[PDB]
Amino acid sequence: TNLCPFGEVFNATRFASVYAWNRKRISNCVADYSVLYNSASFSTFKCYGVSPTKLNDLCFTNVYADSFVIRGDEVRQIAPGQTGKIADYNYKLPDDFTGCVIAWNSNNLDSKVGGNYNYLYRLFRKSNLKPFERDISTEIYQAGSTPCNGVEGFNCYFPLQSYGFQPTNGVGYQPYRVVVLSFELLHAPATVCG
Amino acid sequence: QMQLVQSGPEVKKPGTSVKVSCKASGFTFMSSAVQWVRQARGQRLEWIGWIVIGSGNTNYAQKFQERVTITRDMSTSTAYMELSSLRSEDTAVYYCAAPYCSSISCNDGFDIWGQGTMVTVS
Amino acid sequence: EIVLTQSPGTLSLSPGERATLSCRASQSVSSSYLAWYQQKPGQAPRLLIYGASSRATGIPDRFSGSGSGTDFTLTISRLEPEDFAVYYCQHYGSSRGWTFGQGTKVEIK
Ligand SMILES: *[C@@H]1O[C@H](CO)[C@@H](O)[C@H](O)[C@H]1NC(C)=O
Repeated sequence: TNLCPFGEVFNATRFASVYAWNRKRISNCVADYSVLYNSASFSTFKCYGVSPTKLNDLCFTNVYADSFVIRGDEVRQIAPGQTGKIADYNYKLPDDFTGCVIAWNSNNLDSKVGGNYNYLYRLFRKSNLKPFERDISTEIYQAGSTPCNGVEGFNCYFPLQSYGFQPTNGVGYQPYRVVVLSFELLHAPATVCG
Repeated sequence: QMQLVQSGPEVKKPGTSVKVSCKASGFTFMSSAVQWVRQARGQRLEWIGWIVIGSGNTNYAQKFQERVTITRDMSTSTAYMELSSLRSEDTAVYYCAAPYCSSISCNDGFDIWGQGTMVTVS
Repeated sequence: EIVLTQSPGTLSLSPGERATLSCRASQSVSSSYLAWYQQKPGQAPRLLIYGASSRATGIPDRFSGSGSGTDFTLTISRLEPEDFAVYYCQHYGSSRGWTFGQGTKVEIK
């Protein structure tokens, strides 16, 4: 009856760039979502799945925690049916998605005096992502009829772009640590309960 | 019909700055980089620098290094350029230019140019 | 930086006459990005050829680019009265480029 290691995600000392979310599997443990819900530390706690007050009593075969950092305004893009630079080129939720999205204001930790440029996001892609698709390639993006020779310069862009995160940024431009909890029921006995 | 619309003529004193705008219409601004060039009367075109839209990459020609700044406002689909420490030598017509296509940025050339902005320093 | 040189600086041709403009790189310029432009006084430059080998959309068949390596040219099969203009070329390169050549002027003879 070991407690699920949520501290390995929410209390983590390092977070992934939005172009490459760091997924961790949660299994064979006792979940507690009420501690997150009632911490009142989160700027947002919203669900598209079962309401969080009932979610704790519902068992699942697999739970995934995907951790990453985005601008506070970008948080609105993380929902089923949404479009935008993050929703289409970095990560996408399915229309049938069950789960919750939790956001926390990290400006006190992720900001740096010279600015924090260690977080990247994908700016270019040939087509929209499939739900839960992840792409870590760094190949140069072609933006024209002329074949790209793989050398960055003109209509040959590095697909990733750094964030301009700074301590003086307005709230919409401040970094937020965001965790998305995905839930599924496979044809197996449940291993995660609360 | 694709258009680029630039701010009208402006006169500045030497040692002061000037700001020039260029607004896109009929085209997704995010689909392409915008570049700037100037032409003094009777002279050949001289490249200043460029900005990749949505990337913030603003590398400049060495001749204008730390003498020009290029920015963009995504909400107005408008490119901006500023010059500092102006000299009477800088009197010229300044132009913005871009590629034009729809969803795929297919054209590698510069299909659309603005009407140009006259800047006089004296 | 890539420096381009063009010749003749001034040309004099009759209407209906075939015309050629030439450009040469100061150094072994990479690939082919020598796009060509046309300009009239009081007006912005307009794209004719991109890739030094392909016509821009809406460009008449008489215009065509050519050449390779350091040596690039622009040709017009026959000059129209409308075609008398100042011409330029630009090298997009791998960035840190986009230098323009000195350009050429074509006058009516
Ligand atoms: C993170 O650690 C603190 C103690 O340092 C604890 O109070 C808090 O509940 C932890 N957060 C989570 C999500 O476990």
